[PDB]
Amino acid sequence: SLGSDADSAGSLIQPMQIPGIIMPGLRRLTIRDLLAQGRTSSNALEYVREEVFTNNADVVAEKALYPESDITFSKQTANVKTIAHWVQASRQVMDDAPMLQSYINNRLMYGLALKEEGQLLNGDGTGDNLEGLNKVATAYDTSLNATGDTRADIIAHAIYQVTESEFSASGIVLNPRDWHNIALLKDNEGRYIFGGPQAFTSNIMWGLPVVPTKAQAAGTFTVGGFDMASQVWDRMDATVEVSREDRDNFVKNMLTILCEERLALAHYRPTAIIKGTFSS
Amino acid sequence: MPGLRRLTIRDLLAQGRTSSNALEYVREEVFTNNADVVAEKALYPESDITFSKQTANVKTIAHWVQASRQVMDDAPMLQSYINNRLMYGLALKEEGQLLNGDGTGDNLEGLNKVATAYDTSLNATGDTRADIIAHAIYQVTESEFSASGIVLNPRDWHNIALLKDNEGRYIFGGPQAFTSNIMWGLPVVPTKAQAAGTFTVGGFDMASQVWDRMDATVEVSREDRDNFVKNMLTILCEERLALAHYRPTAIIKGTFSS
Amino acid sequence: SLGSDADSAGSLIQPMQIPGIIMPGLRRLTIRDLLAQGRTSSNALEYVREEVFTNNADVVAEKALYPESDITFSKQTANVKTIAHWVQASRQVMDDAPMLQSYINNRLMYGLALKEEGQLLNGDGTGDNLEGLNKVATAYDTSLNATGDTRADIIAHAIYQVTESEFSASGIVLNPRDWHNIALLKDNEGRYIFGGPQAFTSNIMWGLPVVPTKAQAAGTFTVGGFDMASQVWDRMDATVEVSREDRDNFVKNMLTILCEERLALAHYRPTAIIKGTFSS
Amino acid sequence: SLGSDADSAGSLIQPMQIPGIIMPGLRRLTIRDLLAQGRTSSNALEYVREEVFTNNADVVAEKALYPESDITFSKQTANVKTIAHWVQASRQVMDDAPMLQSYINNRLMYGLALKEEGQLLNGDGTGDNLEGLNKVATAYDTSLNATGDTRADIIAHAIYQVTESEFSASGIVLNPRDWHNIALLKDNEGRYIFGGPQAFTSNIMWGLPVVPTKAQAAGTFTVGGFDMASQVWDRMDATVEVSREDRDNFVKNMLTILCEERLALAHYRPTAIIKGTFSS
Amino acid sequence: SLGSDADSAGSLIQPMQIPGIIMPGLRRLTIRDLLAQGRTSSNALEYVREEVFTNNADVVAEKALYPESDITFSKQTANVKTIAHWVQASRQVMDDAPMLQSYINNRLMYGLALKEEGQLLNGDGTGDNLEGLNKVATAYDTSLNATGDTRADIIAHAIYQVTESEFSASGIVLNPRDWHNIALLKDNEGRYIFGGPQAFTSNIMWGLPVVPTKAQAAGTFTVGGFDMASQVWDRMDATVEVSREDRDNFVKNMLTILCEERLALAHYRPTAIIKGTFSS
Amino acid sequence: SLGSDADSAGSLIQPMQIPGIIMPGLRRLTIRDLLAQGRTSSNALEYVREEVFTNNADVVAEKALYPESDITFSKQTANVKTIAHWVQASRQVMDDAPMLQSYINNRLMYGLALKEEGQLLNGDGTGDNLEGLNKVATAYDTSLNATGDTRADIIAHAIYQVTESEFSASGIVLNPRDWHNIALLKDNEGRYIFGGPQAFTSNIMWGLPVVPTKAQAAGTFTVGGFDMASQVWDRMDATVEVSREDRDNFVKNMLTILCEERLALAHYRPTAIIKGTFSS
Amino acid sequence: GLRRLTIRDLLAQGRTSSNALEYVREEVFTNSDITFSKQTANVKTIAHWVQASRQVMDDAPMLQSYINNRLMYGLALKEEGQLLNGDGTGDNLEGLNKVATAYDTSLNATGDTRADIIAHAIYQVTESEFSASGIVLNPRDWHNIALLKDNEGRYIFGGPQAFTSNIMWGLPVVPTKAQAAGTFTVGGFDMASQVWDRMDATVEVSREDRDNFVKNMLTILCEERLALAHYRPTAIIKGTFSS
Repeated sequence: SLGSDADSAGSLIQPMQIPGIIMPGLRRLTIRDLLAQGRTSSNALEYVREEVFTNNADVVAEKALYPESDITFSKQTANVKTIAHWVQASRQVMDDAPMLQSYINNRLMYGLALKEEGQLLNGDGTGDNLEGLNKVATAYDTSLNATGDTRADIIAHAIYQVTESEFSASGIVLNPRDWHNIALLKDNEGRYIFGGPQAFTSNIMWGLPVVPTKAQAAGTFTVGGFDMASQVWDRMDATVEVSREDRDNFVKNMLTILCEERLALAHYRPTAIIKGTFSS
Repeated sequence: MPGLRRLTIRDLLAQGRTSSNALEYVREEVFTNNADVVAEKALYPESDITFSKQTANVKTIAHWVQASRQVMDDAPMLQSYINNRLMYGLALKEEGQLLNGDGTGDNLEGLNKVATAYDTSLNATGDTRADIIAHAIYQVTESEFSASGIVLNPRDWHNIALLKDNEGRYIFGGPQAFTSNIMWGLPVVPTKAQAAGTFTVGGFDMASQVWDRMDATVEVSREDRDNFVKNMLTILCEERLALAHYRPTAIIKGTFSS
Repeated sequence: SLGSDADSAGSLIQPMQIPGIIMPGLRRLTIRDLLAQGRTSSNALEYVREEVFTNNADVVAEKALYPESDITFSKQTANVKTIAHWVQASRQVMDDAPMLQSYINNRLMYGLALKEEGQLLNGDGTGDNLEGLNKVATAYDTSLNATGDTRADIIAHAIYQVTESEFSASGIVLNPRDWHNIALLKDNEGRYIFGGPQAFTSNIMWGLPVVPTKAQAAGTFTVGGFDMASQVWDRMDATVEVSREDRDNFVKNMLTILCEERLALAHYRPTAIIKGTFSS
Repeated sequence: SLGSDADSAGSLIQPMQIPGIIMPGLRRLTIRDLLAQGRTSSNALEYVREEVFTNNADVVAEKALYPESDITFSKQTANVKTIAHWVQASRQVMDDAPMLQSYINNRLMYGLALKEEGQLLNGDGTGDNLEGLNKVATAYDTSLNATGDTRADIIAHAIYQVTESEFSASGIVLNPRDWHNIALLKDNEGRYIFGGPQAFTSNIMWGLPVVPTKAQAAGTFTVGGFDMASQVWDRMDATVEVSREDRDNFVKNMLTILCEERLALAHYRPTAIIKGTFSS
Repeated sequence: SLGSDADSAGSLIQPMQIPGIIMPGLRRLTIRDLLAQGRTSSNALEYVREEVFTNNADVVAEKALYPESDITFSKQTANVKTIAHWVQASRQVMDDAPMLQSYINNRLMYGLALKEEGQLLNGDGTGDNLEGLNKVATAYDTSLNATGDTRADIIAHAIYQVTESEFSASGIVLNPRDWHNIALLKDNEGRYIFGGPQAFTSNIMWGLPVVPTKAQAAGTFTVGGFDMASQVWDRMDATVEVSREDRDNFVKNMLTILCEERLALAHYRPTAIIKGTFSS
Repeated sequence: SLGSDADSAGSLIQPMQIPGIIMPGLRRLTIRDLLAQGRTSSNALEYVREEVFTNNADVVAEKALYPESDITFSKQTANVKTIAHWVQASRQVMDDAPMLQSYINNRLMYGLALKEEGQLLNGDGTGDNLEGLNKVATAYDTSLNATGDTRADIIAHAIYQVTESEFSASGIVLNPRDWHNIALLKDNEGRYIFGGPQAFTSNIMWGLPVVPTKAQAAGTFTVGGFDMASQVWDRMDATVEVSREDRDNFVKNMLTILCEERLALAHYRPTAIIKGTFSS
Repeated sequence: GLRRLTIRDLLAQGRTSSNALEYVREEVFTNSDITFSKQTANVKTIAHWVQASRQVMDDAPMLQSYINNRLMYGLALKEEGQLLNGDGTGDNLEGLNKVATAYDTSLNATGDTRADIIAHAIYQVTESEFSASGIVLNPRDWHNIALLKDNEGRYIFGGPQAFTSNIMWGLPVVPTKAQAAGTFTVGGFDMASQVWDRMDATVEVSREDRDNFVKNMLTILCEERLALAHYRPTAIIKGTFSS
């Protein structure tokens, strides 16, 4: 009998290829689009912020000596760092896969922009590592915690701590898993606070937009007025340049694709940022 | 005239028509992302990528019945009925594979087979059955994709839409009204195919696609084997399918602890 | 003294007559309106219903033996039964009272059609009786019950068991006293479940029409796809024919009135019908 | 000193007369306005109701005898009773008080019209006394009362009992006090069933009009389709006449004021009326 | 050193005067504006009310003697009382502070009008004291208080008792403090009955306007149809006169100020007014 | 390797200067904008308020002795005080940083105005300190506390205390932290009083606006009709003068900047302002 | 094809467009009330396959003409094989020996022969209020009948000169091989039980049935579906040869 196995027939019917490739899960970048964008052209940035304001204004009695108040200033600096990575491949492949080139670019960008968001959130500040939000951010005041408070109360408590800097909040950042267990909070009767199975609710909390990014650690969180509390300064937009002559690539018939970018983070009002830790 | 109902699964996935023996597609396997911070005049990080040629074969499903040609030609009304029964019966098994496909031999790679295991550590103390399904919807997000639908054993879904709070009220609408087939804004399809006690969730809308080679068609034959001699009639109902799994990470399978 | 007493002049005044006749509560006709209506011209018609479907459809390889599926069919016979009753009356009264017969006629239809429903529901199926729905219907799955269930919870379960026959549930049948009690249901907090204490909810439950007929025995319920499952076949419509000449009627100057009809109940799918008993 | 005391100068001035007599609470006339009103000119009314319909419709056997059904007719009667009363007074006072007569008239009418309701409700039926509703009304079925039922739950049951007779219930009657205690029911939660303290609830219950009248004794209720269950026939509308020459009146120089009214209460369908006692 | 001390030169600058006297709070007069008003010019008022109406109206048999009914009336009086007070001051303060009498005049009118309510409400009725409302008000029916009743639950009962008179209530008067503890009531869950903390509740209860007045003793309350319950008659509006020659005022160069008013309260229908006291 | 460390070549790139200075959190002032304002020209204010009104207007019998009523007036004074502070800086720095001057001026104002608010509330009222709103405010009635009351109940209770002067409360003042916990109040079921987490809660309570200010010490609160309870008087607006010859400034090359303001607070009706403390 | 006598021709021939039909029949007797018995009559089918080589079939067009007729006859032979003897299953039919009335032996006389006993069976046709029609026997038995003589050696039917065909006592005779040796049946068929034809005797060929283009074996099938209706079981009588 004429089957379809390699043994007999079947070596004629070629499987119809599916146009293009299957790109994996693309994390929704948001952190960048949260802070103010800046366009620099130098190596570093120097700014000045009022450090200590010793106010002694008081009720001075008649014909007496007035109070002497003092003020302090500091020069906080923000250095420019660089993020990038390269991937060398065979030119033999590139010539056969036309759309491969334009693809790899769409990847390295995501791959880079990912670590971009990664640093921004938790920058060590150690040497080359940037100084992320969860580094400078003022710690959550444990005093605000009361008897029997849901994880939701804590967040609300945080939003307040922001107001202690006379500045209004802009958004809330959490680990998707944590935010999940929150949307499922139930009252003493049974009903859901946000949900109610028949339909699902949006990512809003106390009028403030919620942003659940996997970049955030499981247990930690952040709240503040990002759209005015800090600014990201771009030196060089994410560019992708290719080289056919890179070192011994000419002799090996290979292209060395590169994707670089120069950034710099600035922390104006650190008092408007809060980093806490969920207890359980 | 016999009527049917909704509750479709084939409609839940991407439907495309083919005309070949199989489908060759490529997917990004292991992406070695090493992008990081780099000191001045230092050597940059090297990253790499991996690909695979995942193939999905075109299998065939069908069945037949041998009846008396006499009863058929004398009462042609029964003809159309029998046909519609097989069409319905086959379609039931169409889902049979899609859900629990052995993946081995001739059985297709069922969703449950390819599905990523449910996270056991998510179930908290004092959770209901709905709380679980909810957890699953999140598991999908771990793939960076929006969940599309939900599939469960009819008996299970039944005892679910009937849950009540401490006050006593019904969660999915009071008895005065009907109980819509939706959860958290997501459609739901209860089928016997799904085993009692198990469940499935994912972004079927674009996580996996079904490829139809030959639509379910029924054709009869007067002549065949015995037939002519035993004045029999062989009715056949066939359908050539092929299932492909693009993003397996976007599908979960678990079990209730009740 | 001249009074209105029968002894005195009270024999002169005649009480004012009131037209028409006070016809007792006319029950609302249902059931028959739920089933499919068909007409015949025979004494009976043998139908066939799908007994056992043996599905065996499975995947197969090339040069493979296709699977065989079997479907068992139960041959059932639908008999045409006859219902009626006669009334012997004085032909003298008929002449003295015009629209009397016009009344008696429209009175027997109700009397007859009453048993019409009385059979279709609780048909004994014993010889001269009809194979009633409850007699045919499959029993309720006592296993579907769960701790804490209410009366409503049960009916809900039934609607599901209908789906097991691969058929859409049509309506619900109950004894008024039961249905009434059901509507007046309360939660663990207090308030009513249907409409409220100010509005009596309509006859709709779980999105399906509810039919309360005294015909349905108390503590018994029936559910299914009536508008598609079983069909009723009419041989002779409800007709009334009278005759002065008959037995000794002509001699006693009597007139016997007759009202009859010929029905036939079909059951294409019992699985799609459930009957259970309310536990108290 | 001169004071307003009688023993002083007080007897000089006179108090300012206040035009108008102080009529007590004019009880809101109801019931009659509810019941279907008619009009006759005789002294009695006769109607006919189907007493007993002996239905025997059943399935028929092969070549056998048929069922014999029978019916009963009763000539229920309703007499025309007379209600009235008279007041006797001095013809002297009448001339010294113009508006007096015009007042008495407006009183006797209300006085008579009051006893009118009084009969329609609790009519002894004792010969002369009219056959009140509560007399003919079908007793409430006790076996309908469930466990843990509110006073409202009962009335709800009552409604149905009318439907058990195949009729349109339309109207509720009870002692104002009872209605009050009812409209103030609270759930195990606390909230008021018929609207919070914000506003007083309307006299609507279960989509049915509510009529709280003092006529109805405490712990007694009535339900039905009064707008069709019974009809009141008027023979003599309430009129007022006076005679100065009546017997003694002339010589005693008096005057007699008369106020008569010939009524007749008909009870077509008693089955459509219910009366019960409250479980206190 | 030349400061503003007393021992220094500070005793030169005179502080800026603030024209206008600081008149304390003014209790919003209400009572008087509630009930109907009018005026007379005599010493008392004699109105006529229907005392007893023996309605013996009943059913009468033919050729029988109709029932005899009788009526009764009683002339009720209403005495005109006087209320006032005087203030004695020196003319030395008057000529030196012109804008004084102009003040006191507009202060005594208030002072008097204040005690005006004091009588209208808790009117003793003994001796020359005016017969207030609470005194004449029909007692409260304690036989209405059920088990587990709220304070507002009681007031509701009162409103009903107005129907006992066959009239409609048009107001509810209570001590502000009591009313406060009422509006702040909550169910067995916590939710406020009169509205969530967001917005304050209006002075409405059971569709009837609420009137909080300090004139009402704490724990006491009143309900009725004032606009048709009782009318106030004025003999002389609030007047203010002064005398320098009053008694020994001349030989003391003092001045006596008077502020009198002649009132008279009449209670037409007392049955439509209820007074009571809270349990706690 | 020609890098940009510092010793290599980093000494060539000058950091991009960030225009302007980062000013800390700017506390939104409120208190001052709550009271009526008006300028003066003296150094003290005198007002006269009716202390005790001994009213005795009672009912008087005919030809009797009228009641004597007395009145009292007090001369309450209000002193003006001065608040300020100075800053000593190098004349060199000034000439090197232009905008500095304009900044300091704009910073001293806020610095001063801060204590302005700080005094108006917690004014010791002792030696030179102004008689702050709290020091004057009538103490809260401990008797207005019901069983199981939340902080939310108390605030409402306070509003009533204001009504004990016949005035309306203009607003509510308290420490932000305290108000925070209040906004997060839950009922016995566990739900939120002001708003579900999905939504945001406004800053109003019982129709009255709420004003949170750090100035208010934690655990304290104030309520009343401020708009006309007290008035602020400005002798001299907040101005800023500068001297280059202050003391030894011409020898040390220093420049002294001063920011002063002459304020005077008056308290008309104290009985319309309440202060209290939470006992949680 | 001149044929002989067909048992099929002995019954009234009608037509139908159904799969069956409910009839009515008599059973018990009394004279003057009678009794009945009512039931249905189902339609079955008859035929037989003929596996032959297409090779020779196309070598002669006029060949299939004969092949066809050879089957048309074999069809009738199998037809009469079940008409007399039928189980009553979905394949078989309700046979005559099932709806027959055994011979009343008491109608015998002393000094009778085989020729007398068959005429005795004719009288039993009278006790059904009907007339006689046909006679059926085994060819071998009938052969003995025609060759019968008396004690002296003389024929009954007469010499060879006197002879028409298959008749006896003015009634037709159909000696079929279907009737067992020593068995016989009689009745008034022309008016007793009749037959209705749904589909006439039509043949339909197939180049497909298991082995066709596998061996060039084209199988021919001569089919026909009819229906036998029984009205009077008393008008039928079956017996045996006692000697």
